[PDB]
Amino acid sequence: VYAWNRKRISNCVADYSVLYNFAPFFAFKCYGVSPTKLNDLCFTNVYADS
Amino acid sequence: ALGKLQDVVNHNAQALNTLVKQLSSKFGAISSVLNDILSRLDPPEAEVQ
Amino acid sequence: PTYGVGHQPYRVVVLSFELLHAPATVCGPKKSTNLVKNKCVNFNFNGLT
Repeated sequence: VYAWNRKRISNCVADYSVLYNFAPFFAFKCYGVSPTKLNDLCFTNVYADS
Repeated sequence: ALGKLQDVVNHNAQALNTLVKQLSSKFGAISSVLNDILSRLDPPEAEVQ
Repeated sequence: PTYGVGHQPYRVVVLSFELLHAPATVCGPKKSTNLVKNKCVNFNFNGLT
């Protein structure tokens, strides 16, 4: 957590449906966007912090 | 000389402009565009926005 | 592993985005349609409806 890994995601088409299809994720909480609307939107500045 | 009549015209257009300007105000919401709010959120929180 | 819930290790991944304030490079699986001119249409350009 002190040295959390940041990966930039850019120049790809993302299928979020597979995230739902296989998911042991006990917590899946979104703040600024709907989970089901992610397939219909375009984004930039995508970062994954692990 | 004709300042009074122009003033009336000046007030009316400005009022419409202010009302038009008010469409660009978030008003404490995530976005000022309704289409973005619909395209981005589920109805329980989109209703709030 | 012997501890109960609340102390077990949890992997957290935070996905961070920005909304419409820049040109977009990551998009959904939706297919692009052809362009039509001089007609009233409901368009979707990069998530802007």
